[PDB]
Amino acid sequence: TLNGGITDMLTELANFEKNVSQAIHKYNAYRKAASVIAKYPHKIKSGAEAKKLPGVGTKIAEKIDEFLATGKLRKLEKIRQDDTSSSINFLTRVSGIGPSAARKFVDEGIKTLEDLRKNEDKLNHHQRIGLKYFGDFEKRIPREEMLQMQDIVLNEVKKVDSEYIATVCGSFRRGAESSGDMDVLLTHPSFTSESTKQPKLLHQVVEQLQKVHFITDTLSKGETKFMGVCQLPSKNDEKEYPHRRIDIRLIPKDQYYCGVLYFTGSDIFNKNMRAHALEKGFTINEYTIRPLGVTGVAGEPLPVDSEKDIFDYIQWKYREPKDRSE
DNA sequence: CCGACTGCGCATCAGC
DNA sequence: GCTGATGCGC
DNA sequence: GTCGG
Ligand SMILES: Nc1ncnc2c1ncn2[C@H]1C[C@H](O)[C@@H](COP(=O)(O)OP(=O)(O)[C@H](Cl)P(=O)(O)O)O1
Ligand SMILES: [Cl-]
Ligand SMILES: [Cl-]
Ligand SMILES: [Mg+2]
Ligand code: NA
Ligand code: NA
Ligand code: NA
Repeated sequence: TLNGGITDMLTELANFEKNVSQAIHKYNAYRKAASVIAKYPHKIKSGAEAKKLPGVGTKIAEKIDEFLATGKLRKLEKIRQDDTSSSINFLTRVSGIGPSAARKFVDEGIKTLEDLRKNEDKLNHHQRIGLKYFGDFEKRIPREEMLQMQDIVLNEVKKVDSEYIATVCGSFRRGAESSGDMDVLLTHPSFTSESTKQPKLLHQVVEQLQKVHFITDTLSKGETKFMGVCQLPSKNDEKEYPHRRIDIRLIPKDQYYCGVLYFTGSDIFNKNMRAHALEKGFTINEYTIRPLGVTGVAGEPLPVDSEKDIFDYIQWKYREPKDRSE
């Protein structure tokens, strides 16, 4: 990629501030800076040039000057040498371990992958499954496997009830050649903003996917969100596929377009789009777009009949999923 | 300068 | 138990 | 850490 050095540097700084400093705004600021530079269709030749971009200010511009001149950042060099920082950054790579638990473990002398395996009784359930599939969860998913996975999920959902609709979102819907996980949007005519005519709607789908050994583990589960682990079946003598993260989101069917807009992302595109909505006087979530009145209180849901309607409200030209990879 | 920074489900904990 | 805050991940 | 007002 065109400014890969700079965006990697900024991502490492973002990870440091979230994981180690526990400074969530610095984290979001670095990620915004990285995203706008990754977008920029010119090889950046100075910090001043990059400062022209929205979300690059004085401090990042100076870091960019250091990096272009020397190929590195002293601040990052030091972070990498610091044992406490390095240990906490590593521990947050386990799904379910964040900045707080990572620092808790390191304070206790639990600093390595071995230390976790030796201390499984100190992990909650999510962290336990994350440790178990730590290696698997580092591997990306080729689109060819996502297509197999899509085909399994959609057919099994159909066998539970043919009125379900399951839509694979995330990077897959944006056309990516590889995905980090599988995100499935689900709807059913019984569950709308106005009524829930049948419960267990998500449960029945999860149960059927466990029955056929597609879903292998559960990280968390509720009435509308499932987060867990799945695996493609392998053939005779074939090495097994890696285990994969899967998230299933049950959205009221009349709220499908806000739901699919949300679950298609990217996360930074969503953040940017919701920022713009506020500037235009609306608030967007995965259910509705609503105005902000005189008090900045969210009013009543606006009528939405397409993803593009959402764009129309905030005065953005429609962007196809493949152009939302920010 | 400096207040605001996207929005929310599920798990866990704390205080009653 | 419930409620609200926090942790974590999406 | 950045920025609109
Ligand atoms: N912090 C956030 N704020 C708003 N929307 C978010 C969000 N995080 C995620 N979403 C929305 C927007 C996301 O697109 C959707 C899925 O989240 P996933 O973490 O799986 O992101 P992806 O795009 O699929 C990644 Cl490129 P990969 O999974 O291939 O590694 O959820
Ligand atoms: Cl901060
Ligand atoms: Cl809502
Ligand atoms: Mg995803
Ligand atoms: Na700027
Ligand atoms: Na983690
Ligand atoms: Na996900």
